[PDB]
Amino acid sequence: GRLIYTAGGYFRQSLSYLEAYNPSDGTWLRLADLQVPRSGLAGCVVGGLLYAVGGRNNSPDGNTDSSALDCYNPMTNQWSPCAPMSVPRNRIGVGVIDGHIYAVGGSHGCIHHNSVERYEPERDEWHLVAPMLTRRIGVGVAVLNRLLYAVGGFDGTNRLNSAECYYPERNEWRMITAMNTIRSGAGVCVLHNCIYAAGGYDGQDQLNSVERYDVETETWTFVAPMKHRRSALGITVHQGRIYVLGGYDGHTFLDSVECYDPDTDTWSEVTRMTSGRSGVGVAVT
Repeated sequence: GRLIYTAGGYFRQSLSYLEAYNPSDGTWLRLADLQVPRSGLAGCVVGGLLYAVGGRNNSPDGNTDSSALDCYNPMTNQWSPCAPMSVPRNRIGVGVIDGHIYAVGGSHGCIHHNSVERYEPERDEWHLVAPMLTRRIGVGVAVLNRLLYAVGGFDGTNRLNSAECYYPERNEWRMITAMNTIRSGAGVCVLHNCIYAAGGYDGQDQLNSVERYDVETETWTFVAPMKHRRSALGITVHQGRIYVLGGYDGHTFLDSVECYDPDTDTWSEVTRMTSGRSGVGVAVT
C-alpha cells in the first residue's frame, strides 16, 4: 500500500501538516508535524524515506527562507533532520536521479537562484553542481531517463516558458524547446515517459492548462486542462495517474484534489484536503 503524502503549505501562514491520502478508501491520515512550519518546499522519496526540501517559514512573528532538508519515516512516524543545503531555497524544485536529490533554483530574500546542488543520502552530504542557464524561482522539476529537467519559473523580473535539461555525467545544462505557456509555480511531474506541466502563473492569470513534453519529438503538446486554475499546486504520480493538490486561484487557497487519467485524457475531482493550502511538498510512499 502506497499513500500520497503532503507536507507543509501556506494558508495565512506556513504550515506543519504532514497528511497522507489513500486513493482507495479516501482517508486522510494525520501524521507527525514538520519540525518547522514551511511553505514553498518540495517533497521527494528516496529509499522509502520522505524528504522535505527547502521552503520558507512565514509566521506572524517573522519570515525566514529555509535551507533545511528533513526526513520522515513511515515505519516510525518520525522526522529527523539532515544536512542543510548551501543556501536557503524558497519555492524550490527538486528531482531524484540514482538515489541522489537535486535541489534546483528557488529564492533567498531578493536572490533568485540559478544554483543547483546534489544530496547523497548514504553520506548525508550536499555538493554544488553546475548552475542552470536561468535563475528560476517557482521552477518545476522532473526526471526523465536519468536527465534533470527544469521547467518554467520566475527570474525576479520575468516569468518563463523556457526549459533546460541537466546532464549529470557532463555536469552541464542545455536549453530545450520551450513550453507553449509561461508558467511560474506550476506542477511538473513525469508520467509514462512524458513530462507534464500543469497550472501555474503567467503574471496575469492562474492557469488551468496542462501540456506534456515528448523527448522523441522534442515537443510540448497541450492535453486536457484541469477543472480549477491553480498556481503553487502540489503534484505527484500515483499508480499511473496524476494528482494535483491545492494551490491558489487568485482568490482562495484550494483544498480541491484533481486526478488525471492519461488513458481517457480526463480530469476528475477525487477528494478535498482537510484545509486549503498552497505551496506544499508532495510525494508517494
